[PDB]
Amino acid sequence: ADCGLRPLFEKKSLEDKTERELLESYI
Amino acid sequence: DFEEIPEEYL
Amino acid sequence: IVEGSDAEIGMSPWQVMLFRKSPQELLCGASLISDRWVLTAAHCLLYPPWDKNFTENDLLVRIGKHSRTRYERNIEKISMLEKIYIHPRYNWRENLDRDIALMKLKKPVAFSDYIHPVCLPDRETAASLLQAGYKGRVTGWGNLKETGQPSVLQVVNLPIVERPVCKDSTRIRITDNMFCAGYKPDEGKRGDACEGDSGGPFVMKSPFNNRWYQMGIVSWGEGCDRDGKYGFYTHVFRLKKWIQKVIDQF
Ligand SMILES: N=C(N)N1CCC[C@@H](CNC(=O)C[C@H](NS(=O)(=O)c2ccc3ccccc3c2)C(=O)N(CC(=O)O)C2CC2)C1
Ligand SMILES: *[C@@H]1O[C@H](CO)[C@@H](O)[C@H](O)[C@H]1NC(C)=O
Ligand code: NA
Ligand code: NA
Repeated sequence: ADCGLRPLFEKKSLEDKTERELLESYI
Repeated sequence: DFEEIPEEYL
Repeated sequence: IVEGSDAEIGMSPWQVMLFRKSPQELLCGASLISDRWVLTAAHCLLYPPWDKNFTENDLLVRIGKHSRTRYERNIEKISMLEKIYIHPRYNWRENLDRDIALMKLKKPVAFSDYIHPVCLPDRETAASLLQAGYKGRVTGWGNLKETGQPSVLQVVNLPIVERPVCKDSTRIRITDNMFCAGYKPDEGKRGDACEGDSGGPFVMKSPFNNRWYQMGIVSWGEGCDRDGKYGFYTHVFRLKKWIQKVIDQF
């Protein structure tokens, strides 16, 4: 419901150090 | 090398 | 995790540690899917060839952790299990087919900055994200090398591998309930789960709604981070109807 939205990252609009690598792979 | 956890759980 | 890096604080707030009561040891990873349900690999609990057959009272779950060995006072929550449910057609004799178990917590855990559930995929999310070359993320406190142990939670990002390449890497019979992941020997990047990471989550972040979904469960592999070998993962979506059946009924 609130699932999969991290309080210290998505909920604050902050990205972790390597999540971009995943996103860049989703072509 | 695990630190002991509170007694109630064991 | 082999060739990973230290996780950031709160990076994987659904990560769960399966911890044996006596002797005190790390058994496996697991994941938090709601306030009272934990998902893991069946073989973490039941594996007769190694005389492994754990019951509810043998184990604790530790949630919100970062350090492997420290008791993270005021941060982690330790829960007891009410009931374990193993897939009725878990195939431990041949190939670890349907390597999935649910664990119901005795009481709901409160969410926090460090404790938050991951989403389970629906058909559409699985269809669009489970594609060769797309990367997912594995986390755990398992060994750093096949033949030591990390101080904090480790993280590695790994691409999903095409099914024929998975099939041709092993003599084990692969099923539709598994997928494999990892770099090929020519790709010049490394990384794998290892002993102690089993039962942990393989997650992906949807670019549509920005949520994290658990697509896999660390299931098996031949050694850790061997060239030409891949990690195998239980296909969570293919087993979702069983998941929903157990949660609805119990
Ligand atoms: N390298 C990765 N990713 N993995 C997963 C985490 C542990 C990592 C290291 N673990 C291992 O190397 C041991 C074994 N590999 S195997 O080749 O012996 C094998 C494989 C498949 C089998 C299938 C059916 C029956 C017997 C099987 C036996 C394995 O992956 N297992 C699951 C586990 O360890 O939790 C053991 C239960 C057999 C390997
Ligand atoms: C595992 O343990 C349970 C509970 O004691 C028992 O009923 C069951 O027969 C065991 N299964 C195997 C395969 O040993
Ligand atoms: Na083969
Ligand atoms: Na490999």
